[PDB]
Amino acid sequence: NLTKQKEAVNDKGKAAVVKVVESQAELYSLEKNEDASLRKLQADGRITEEQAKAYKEYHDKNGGANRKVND
Repeated sequence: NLTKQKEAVNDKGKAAVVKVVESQAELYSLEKNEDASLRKLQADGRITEEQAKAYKEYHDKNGGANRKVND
């Protein structure tokens, strides 16, 4: 039951950050055409391990499992 109508020129923080990681990765599967994401976007280094690791914690909770954000 949480919605957001506000906007920001650059980013908002853990929301926009995670959101760009998820959305960016989401494509990884789209483009990539396989799966995973984090380790890979990171692999390419788009998102360093600063936010990505944070995301790894967001999804996996640092589980280390693949997919994380994709399909």
